[PDB]
Amino acid sequence: DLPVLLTDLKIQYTKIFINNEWHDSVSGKKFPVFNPATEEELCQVEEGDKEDVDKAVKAARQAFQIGSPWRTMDASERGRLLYKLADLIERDRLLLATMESMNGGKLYSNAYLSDLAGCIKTLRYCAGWADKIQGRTIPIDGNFFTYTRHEPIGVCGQIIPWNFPLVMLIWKIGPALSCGNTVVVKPAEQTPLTALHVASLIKEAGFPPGVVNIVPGYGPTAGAAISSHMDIDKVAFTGSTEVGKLIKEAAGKSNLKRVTLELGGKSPCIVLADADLDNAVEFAHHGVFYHQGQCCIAASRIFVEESIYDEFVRRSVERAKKYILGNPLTPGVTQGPQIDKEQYDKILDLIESGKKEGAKLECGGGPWGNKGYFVQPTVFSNVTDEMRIAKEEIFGPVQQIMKFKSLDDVIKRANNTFYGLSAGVFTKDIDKAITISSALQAGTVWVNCYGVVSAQCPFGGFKMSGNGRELGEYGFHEYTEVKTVTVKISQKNS
Amino acid sequence: DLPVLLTDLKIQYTKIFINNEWHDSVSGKKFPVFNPATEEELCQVEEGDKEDVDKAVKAARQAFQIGSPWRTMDASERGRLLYKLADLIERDRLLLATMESMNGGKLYSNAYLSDLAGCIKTLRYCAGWADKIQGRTIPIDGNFFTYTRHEPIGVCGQIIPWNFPLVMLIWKIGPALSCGNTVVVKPAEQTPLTALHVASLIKEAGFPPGVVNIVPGYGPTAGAAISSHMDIDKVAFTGSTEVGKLIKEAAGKSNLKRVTLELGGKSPCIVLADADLDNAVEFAHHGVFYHQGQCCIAASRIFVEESIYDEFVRRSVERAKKYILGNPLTPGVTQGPQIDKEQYDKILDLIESGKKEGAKLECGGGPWGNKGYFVQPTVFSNVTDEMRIAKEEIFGPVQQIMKFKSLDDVIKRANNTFYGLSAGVFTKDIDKAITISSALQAGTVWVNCYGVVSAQCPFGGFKMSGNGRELGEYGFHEYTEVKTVTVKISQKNS
Amino acid sequence: DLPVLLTDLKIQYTKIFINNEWHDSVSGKKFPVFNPATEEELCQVEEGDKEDVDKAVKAARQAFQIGSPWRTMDASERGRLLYKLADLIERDRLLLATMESMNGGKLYSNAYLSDLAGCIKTLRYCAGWADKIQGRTIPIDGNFFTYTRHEPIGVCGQIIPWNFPLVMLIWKIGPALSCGNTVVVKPAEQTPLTALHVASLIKEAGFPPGVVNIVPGYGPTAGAAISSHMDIDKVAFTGSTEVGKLIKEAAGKSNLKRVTLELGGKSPCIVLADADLDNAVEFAHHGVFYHQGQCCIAASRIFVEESIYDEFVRRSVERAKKYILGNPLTPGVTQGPQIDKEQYDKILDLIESGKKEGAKLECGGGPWGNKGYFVQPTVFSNVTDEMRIAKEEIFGPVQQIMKFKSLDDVIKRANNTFYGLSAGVFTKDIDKAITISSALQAGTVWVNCYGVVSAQCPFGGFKMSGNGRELGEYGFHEYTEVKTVTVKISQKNS
Amino acid sequence: DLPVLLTDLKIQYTKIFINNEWHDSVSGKKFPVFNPATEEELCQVEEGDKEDVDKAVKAARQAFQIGSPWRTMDASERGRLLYKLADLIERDRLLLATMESMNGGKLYSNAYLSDLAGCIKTLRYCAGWADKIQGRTIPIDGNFFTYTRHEPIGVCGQIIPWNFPLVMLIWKIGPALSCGNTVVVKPAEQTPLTALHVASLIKEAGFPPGVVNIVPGYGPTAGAAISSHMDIDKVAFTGSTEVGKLIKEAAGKSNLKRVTLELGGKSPCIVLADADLDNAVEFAHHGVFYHQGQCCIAASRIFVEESIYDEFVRRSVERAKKYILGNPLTPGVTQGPQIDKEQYDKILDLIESGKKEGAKLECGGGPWGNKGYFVQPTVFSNVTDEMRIAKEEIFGPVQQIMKFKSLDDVIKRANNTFYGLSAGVFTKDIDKAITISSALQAGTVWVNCYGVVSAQCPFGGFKMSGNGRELGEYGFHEYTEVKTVTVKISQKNS
Ligand SMILES: NC(=O)C1=CN([C@@H]2O[C@H](COP(=O)(O)OP(=O)(O)OC[C@H]3O[C@@H](n4cnc5c(N)ncnc54)[C@H](O)[C@@H]3O)[C@@H](O)[C@H]2O)C=CC1
Repeated sequence: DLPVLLTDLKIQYTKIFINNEWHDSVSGKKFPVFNPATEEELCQVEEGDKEDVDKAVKAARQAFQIGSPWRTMDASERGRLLYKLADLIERDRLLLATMESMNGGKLYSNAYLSDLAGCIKTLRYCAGWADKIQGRTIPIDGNFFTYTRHEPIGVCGQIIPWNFPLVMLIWKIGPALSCGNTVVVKPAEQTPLTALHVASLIKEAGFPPGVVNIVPGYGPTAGAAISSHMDIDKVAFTGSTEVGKLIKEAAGKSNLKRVTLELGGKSPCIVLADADLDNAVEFAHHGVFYHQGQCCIAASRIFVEESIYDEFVRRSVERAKKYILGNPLTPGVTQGPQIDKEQYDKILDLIESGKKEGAKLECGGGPWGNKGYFVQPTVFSNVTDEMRIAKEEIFGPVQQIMKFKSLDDVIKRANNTFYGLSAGVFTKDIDKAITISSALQAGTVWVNCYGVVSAQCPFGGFKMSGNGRELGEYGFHEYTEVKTVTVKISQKNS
Repeated sequence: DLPVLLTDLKIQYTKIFINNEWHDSVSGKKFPVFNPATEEELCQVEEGDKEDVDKAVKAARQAFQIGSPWRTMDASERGRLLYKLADLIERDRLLLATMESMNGGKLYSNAYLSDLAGCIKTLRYCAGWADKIQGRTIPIDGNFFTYTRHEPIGVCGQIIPWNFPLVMLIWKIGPALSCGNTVVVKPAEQTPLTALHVASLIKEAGFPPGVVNIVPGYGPTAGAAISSHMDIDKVAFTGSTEVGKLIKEAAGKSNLKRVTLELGGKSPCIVLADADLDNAVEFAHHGVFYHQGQCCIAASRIFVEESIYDEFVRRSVERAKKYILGNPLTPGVTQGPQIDKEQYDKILDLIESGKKEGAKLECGGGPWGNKGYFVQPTVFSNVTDEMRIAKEEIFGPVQQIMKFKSLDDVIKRANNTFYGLSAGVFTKDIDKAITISSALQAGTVWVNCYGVVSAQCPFGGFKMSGNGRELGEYGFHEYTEVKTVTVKISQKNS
Repeated sequence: DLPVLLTDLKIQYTKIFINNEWHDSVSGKKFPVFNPATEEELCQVEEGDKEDVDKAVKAARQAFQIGSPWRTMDASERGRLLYKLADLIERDRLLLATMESMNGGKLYSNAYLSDLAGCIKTLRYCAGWADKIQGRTIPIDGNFFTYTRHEPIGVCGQIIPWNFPLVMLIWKIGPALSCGNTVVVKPAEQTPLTALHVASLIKEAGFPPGVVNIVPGYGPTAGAAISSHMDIDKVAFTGSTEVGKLIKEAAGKSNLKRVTLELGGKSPCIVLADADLDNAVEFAHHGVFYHQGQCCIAASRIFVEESIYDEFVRRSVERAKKYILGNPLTPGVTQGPQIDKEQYDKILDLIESGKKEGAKLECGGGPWGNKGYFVQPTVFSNVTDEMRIAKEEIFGPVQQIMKFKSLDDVIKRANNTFYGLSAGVFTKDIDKAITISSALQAGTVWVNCYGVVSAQCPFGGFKMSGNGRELGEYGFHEYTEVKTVTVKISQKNS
Repeated sequence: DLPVLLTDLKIQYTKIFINNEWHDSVSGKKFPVFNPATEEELCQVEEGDKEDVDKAVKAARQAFQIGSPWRTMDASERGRLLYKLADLIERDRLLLATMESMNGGKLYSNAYLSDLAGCIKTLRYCAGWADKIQGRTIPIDGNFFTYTRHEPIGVCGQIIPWNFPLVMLIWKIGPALSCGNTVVVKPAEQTPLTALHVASLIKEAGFPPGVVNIVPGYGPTAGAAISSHMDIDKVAFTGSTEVGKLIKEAAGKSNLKRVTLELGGKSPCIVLADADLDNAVEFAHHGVFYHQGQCCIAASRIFVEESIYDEFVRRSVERAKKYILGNPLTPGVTQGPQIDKEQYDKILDLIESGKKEGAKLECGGGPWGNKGYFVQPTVFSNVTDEMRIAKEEIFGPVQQIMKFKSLDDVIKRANNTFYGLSAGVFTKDIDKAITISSALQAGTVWVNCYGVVSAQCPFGGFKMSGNGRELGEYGFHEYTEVKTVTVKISQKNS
């Protein structure tokens, strides 16, 4: 029972954002934006392509020039702007929470309580680091005085998905701006609206023109323009592994720009006999079914000891049947829609393979409703390692429960995947928890919990689930360029 | 592989060490050094007093002068000397292990396998840090370029006890020399010999004269001279809390020199129901009975759940009766003597109080042998909080086993002490281990183990068990002085 | 031309602050507070003694209990309260700036532009660190999992002077509270008012009761109670070296509490031939004459090359004669009064010694006015090393200008002092600047500037000018206690 | 006058190195290795291709398995092996110095004094970090205990050039092995011999089989196999920018392996009026002409103030004419040959363009000798920005001297390049040095020096001169994978 927007929501910002002003698309074309729940068109946004990006890049490069406000400005002041921006987002919390819920098909409660809270907390965390990005002074051999500067890199192209459009945005700009970089953000073609509102707040907060630029458009057009641009120093991507390979490839052909990928995963869970079953069942459920299972950190594969396998499956099903599919703005709705028809069809396709390959359908396993892209909360059991649903990322409300007996084997089964974004370990024994977590090849390992991401902790992936960390102290290292200054002196003294 | 010294050991270095040369005592007086096992006199060492210290200090200050070899020398090279010294100690491992065992009354096996191994590992660890003590460059407000230098402090007075004369020495000089400090070491009046041999190796390794100086003597004479000296920048102490208060007091009256104390403790152990009893019993036993219980980290108070109290007491006693008291140079002797008659009498005094105050004597509880200061391995049970043996540090082979029922209470009972050097937690549950360890007010908390100190981990104490950390990354911070250099510039750029 | 307080200032908070509520003095006695300019009594504040401290300590200890709001509260939230407090101070900026100016005898412009700005910036800096105080995970030898927690120490007694009552307060509480400590602050007997107003803002900001406690009183009474208290874990002092020695001494006799001193200095300046004389003259002037030269970082001794000695003296005098002594609230007044009659008499005493010992009085050199403790801006030249004015800290508007010829000599002359809080180097040559700054034994060395302190840079002193750093990353290390948790595991893997 | 090898050098190790044993090429084919000075064939080495790499990778992966010696082994012990290896290289210093000089066409004195010294120093530096690669413990929001492990990545493919075959090798394996990675090294097709000898020392030092593997072969064959291999986690490259783009591209198509590039540069020098001309001339000369100008950090473009332009050119020429081209093993020879005919022709081609495009040839400008690939030390003056010799990397003994007048302009001219590996600033003014160095877009900036690389300082490049740092504290961050372990607890306490 949360406060809803008193007025009716009325979209305003639907244009390209360069030098803290609203540009039209160079082509003049505009793409539509729909509510995934109602399939209704909300508005049309300016369709950005290369020409638009080239403008944004030249604005960002100009803003990054030596002697510009952004470079000369105090580190403390950069954080002050980030902290003001957080306050502006907190002010327009109902507006954004509503807009995110409509556009992203995201439960309003989650949108208000998780996403908007996450944006504020993270921005404020990032504000803190601004004037705490310190270099080093090295006691080098010889009569020399050596010191390093953790400078900003420069123009950073930043590509975000549709699953958490706001949170994902702050994860990009927050660290980047804190370190003193200028950014060219390309939001998803599905979910540009939320980001564009923030662009207005960035102007209002008083960020120098060109520091933040936002170019809404399609992936192959605008996104490719960023990945291959010759004056972009870094690219930051979050999306399918398929595209991540094109981003890194296009970065190689262009100007060897720096790369941070945050790709999807088939994140496994291991539930040993000695485990709080309710804890494990609830967190594993939340892990895989959060935001219609449209999380990179989805608890896809859930390995369970034989002794407690049947009991786990029993509880996981009854929990999954207590969902009410409908409009995310509607109070009482506990599950929302998929983003678009592409995911909808993909998820249903993998659900069919689960049946065809002969996994036991415990519940769900089909679409819901005439209107909207709604998928029933599905649960598969007796799943094998060589099934499509136990290999490919689903990115929908589908849970796979699998049994094990040997601890050594299940760890190797869990690690047997090109992905490795996260994992979950559920046990009371310390030795087990520490050793298992050390063995698992995951970027973030949760013990007796799941999906616990915060601003302070660094979040990334092993193998083909990422190419860098995004948060915490270590996340800031990848938005800086380390210059080494070695000065000759007459005599050195320790 | 326990090789014993083929030849009979013959002492050589028994003199004051200043400017890498052997001085006599200014007074001319000499104190004796006995074997605690046989009570035989080994030799007489030069008795250092203030005049001797004043010489050592002026040598150290000279060696620390701006432009001296030690200051100009590369950071890498300081580590190279430390690493060479470790190799020299490894060469003379049998010589030192034998000498330590004779002088310190220390089991030869432990002396060879623990102490000598510890000296080498630590020196080599400290060598590594030499050229990795880096400062910072601050992104300060205004048009300024700020940077910090983690310089050495200067002349560091270093006072060591008798329990681990070698290991304690390396813990002082290793970090100190790595950071580029000069040291004036005062070894214990009981155990100077081991340290003096190392002094020869420090010369052989090619340390500049004056960098390391060693002044063997008595505590109130030489030790007080160090604590109150007007040209000593830092003092590093390890001994009784009684004296620690005099060191800090004398530092206040003199020149506000920096202080790091490493005092004794009444370190408790908490053994919950869900614990590997054999693991707990063995580590708790080792904790309290290691080196005749002459460790600062002795498991004095051992709290046990009611359910497993009697069983724990049963196993702790049978383990304690399997000791063979005798000469520590005999390899199948499993327990050695106390250092001197002072400790011997003190330990017996506290054992009497245990009986008088009405604690149950399970085994031991009396002296052993005609010759040597040997105390029987004693075990008390049904011990209360307001007993002398449950409050005062014994520093002898005496174990106190106590029962609890409430987890919240025993934690407060454990913390209810002015000491707080270490603690021990024995449980299988993670939540318990983490929470209990967080609650306990101890410098080092061991989970399902005890007495596990290494070079990499920082070791110190809460409350009146210490005033600083000595090892690891953090231990080096206390042998450095941070200079801040702020340079005015025309224009700043991030 | 600054905004002045529209209303007339009316004091309100004049009582002891414990558990976020206003207590009376246990004795019932009250000490007066005067305006140093007019010698008028402003009000009377409750006089705190031991009984009052013992209350405050028990409130702080209660607030630091395991499970209390302050301990359980998120690190991010501790910073949020600190950031709110900064906003509250920014709101009541005119109120505090006026109150500080009246009570402290501080130029309103400086009070508003420097002090109040400094309080906000520092609090906001300290807010940032709250959730960025990270421990370590050590790759220790053996099958163990080691990690460290940078916990808060606990109850921290904090003693502040009268020169910058607000700024000095924030330098204490800011880092302390950020790390999660509870504080018992004792403000100066001269300048309690400013601190007490902030106490109201600390309540308003919503800090848990007992976290911050303020006990105004006299030094030997309340201050001694803190220094020797048996339940205070740390003491933080800033004042005379005389008392610093009593603080450390009383800490030794009590409970070996941790100590950070920030004492006075005889901070020297070295001005080489190749220097922007106007830059050097202006900064050296500002250095020694800021806030009536009542700074710990006062440019007492100013060494100048022979070639430019006479020219420097000439310009330093004409600058010093352009001061208008009067009420600091009066517009146009460029210099204010000394804090009390004690300093007034001390400063005049040292001015007499300058004449008696035969230093050339260039200007000033006497008192001013019938009312108020005003000293004329004095300048001495042809000053020698063995003069009282070239040794003892004056803490008044008196400048000593001295000549040199050898660079090596003047460095040794500069270092020839028990003090070493700061220094100043004025040259165009890099080699010179770096080498000289490396040679000087000062906590903060300014190059072609002076008195440039910020929140980001760590500020302390060498030798008898301090016992720790207060700001920056390193300043926070001294408000934390490092717990080491070593967990036994079955098998370790890198 | 250095000690030369007493015996005649006789090659032994000329085979593929997998699991610490000598394999033949799967194909059976062998490529020759020539002395660039004499053009004589030294020997034939086994020609590695994919099949050989696939073997090496599977050996490395096996050695990296959880529970293997390399993973379980103590961090301290990994450094001990690295330190032993350094000692073995120091023992075989004359052997390697001679072999490097013969194979690499490298001045014996430089080979012995620089390269072999560099290998030892760096290995020993890297040994130090082994047990000092610490993670963090985050004070995360919520009741959780978060900690990070800086684990090794895994199998690291490492590709080295021919210019400094030994030093470049240690820069790869040293950090990699210290962090606990297994490596598959591919040495240059020109210079495999030196690396293979070290492989014998790696066995002798007692590194577990499979930890280090070396596969000599051609770039497009073996190198491409590494860059596109599906079980290689990281690739580390050092060579032409041309190939760097293929490495990153092949990494995108394969398994999104991590990438660190260390490409060439057109590193500029800026010499202001106020500069020690002899210092500038000597360092700028050394910078561009070191090892026949076959350094990535070559001082290609040398900008000089108008006032001192002619004088600089005058001194730079007379210095360049004092070179004696011949066999690098011959005493008195001051310049050696280029590596192969490819570089030889390329360098001569660019020298022709210098004449054709109308740059003033001051000296040299043509080949030397009938035998060997010797190029005359060439100097161009009156060089413009749009010349081939002022844009393309030459990688030969050719110096370009250019004039400026505006400081602002020359900085933009210096930064106007896709390269940015290093730079050089020569001035006495501090403000100038700091500001200019801050403005320049170079990975390493030298002030009043050039080519001063050490193990402690991190070395890399901006823009298209690199994709990471290789040395110092920061260099180790790129041979680690950060796992985040978040544990749910009942109650959190700070
Ligand atoms: N760095 C500085 O601020 C310098 C201090 N002074 C001032 O000169 C006066 C000399 O009187 P002192 O009693 O020496 O003051 P002090 O030097 O200790 O003054 C600093 C503050 O410490 C506290 N304090 C004073 N005496 C104390 C004691 N015995 N134990 C614990 N805390 C104590 C009081 O709150 C006082 O305002 C003070 O007003 C002092 O502030 C003189 C020279 C330099």
